[PDB]
Amino acid sequence: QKEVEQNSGPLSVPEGAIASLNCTYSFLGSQSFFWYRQYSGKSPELIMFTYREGDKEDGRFTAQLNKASQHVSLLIRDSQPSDSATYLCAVNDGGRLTFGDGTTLTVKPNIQNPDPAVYQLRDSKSSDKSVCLFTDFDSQTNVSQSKDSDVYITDKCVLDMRSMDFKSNSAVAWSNKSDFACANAFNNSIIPEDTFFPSP
Amino acid sequence: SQTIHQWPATLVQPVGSPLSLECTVEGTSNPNLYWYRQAAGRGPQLLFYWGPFGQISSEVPQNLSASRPQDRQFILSSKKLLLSDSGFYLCAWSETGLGMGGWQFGEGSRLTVLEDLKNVFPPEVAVFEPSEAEISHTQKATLVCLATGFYPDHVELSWWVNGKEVHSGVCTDPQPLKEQPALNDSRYALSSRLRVSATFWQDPRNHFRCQVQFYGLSENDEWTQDRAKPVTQIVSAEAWGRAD
Repeated sequence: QKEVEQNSGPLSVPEGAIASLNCTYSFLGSQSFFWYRQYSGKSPELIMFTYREGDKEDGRFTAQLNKASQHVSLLIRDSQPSDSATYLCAVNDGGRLTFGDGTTLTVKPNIQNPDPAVYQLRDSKSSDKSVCLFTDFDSQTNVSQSKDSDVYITDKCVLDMRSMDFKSNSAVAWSNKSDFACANAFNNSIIPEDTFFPSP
Repeated sequence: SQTIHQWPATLVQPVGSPLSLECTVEGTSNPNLYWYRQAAGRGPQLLFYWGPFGQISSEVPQNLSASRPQDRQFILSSKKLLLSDSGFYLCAWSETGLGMGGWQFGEGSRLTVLEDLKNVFPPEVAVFEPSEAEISHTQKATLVCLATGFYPDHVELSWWVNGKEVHSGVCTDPQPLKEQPALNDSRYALSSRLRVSATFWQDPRNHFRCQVQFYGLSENDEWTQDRAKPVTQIVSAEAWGRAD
């Protein structure tokens, strides 16, 4: 796709910061401009559209358009974890919308009272696997994947939309190996020195 | 108001089979109608754009056709699917009437075209009870659900507590991970967590269920293997609280 380009790497900001998405279009006679948001596994949702140069502000979002340089931007203020998505730019010419390839944005939640800990859950009798949960760490912690291809680790999950409870970070690691213990599950990840490891 | 709906949401079909995607819009007349196709990590590509002044089509050769049997019905078809047709299809509309309007997409259609239907596996589902160490240190109890060994990669996981679906305290992977990264046709896995208060977990009357909807084969698909036809189904696992 060359008529509409979003040539940017993946973006990331902490909760509450400002993020900015860029887009360039090729036809100067283009009439209107759009920003969509798209979550994993869903169709894109319309955020805003604009047809006038300058700024169009709507809540925490501002669409900026310069028809001389042919640039469109979306400014997101006071970013929220729920703003984490792929953002798409689209341009309308005679009714034909042309989309860019998108740019990902991740907004890290602010964990006010961290309590990094690694726990061992137990199967409900019908599996054979054992599961380890690394939870309550603050967002400045990155969970790497395991070197052992027989141990699986899911770094980050997405808080359900209708969730009324706060969000905390967690990673799950599992394996069917006898020598698999939670004490080493996350050895390839850099975890806080103060991580709580209960001793069974 | 105006809305737009498309179906089926997710399809799993064998190569050489026919395709038929539906799209309807409500609340407007003489709308512009569009079909797009979107690849992973890319933006939607225009397949068809129909309106009052004609049909506009993608410059790249497609194995698809569009039809409009009614003002507000748009259909995407194929007489014979190719492996290369797998993707995420999107229907959209825009107002032709005075002023702007619309530019909204339907929910989308996830199409997975398979060369061999014996590669399809429903998920195994297991629930893991909270750690007593978590309960002590935090007064919270996190249950974990693991859906493993399925193919293709689309399932929908929900948690149910005492007959009602819950959303609070639920965190689910946005997409499944490959159990065999280096292998092409790898099966998949998905995890979720449900965190509740220690006090709630410790009542043995409380009944928790992890439920996973899997989309696979339909009744008309042929099947002769011993294992159960891997049809579209729900697989779940459950747990009850414990006093300890």
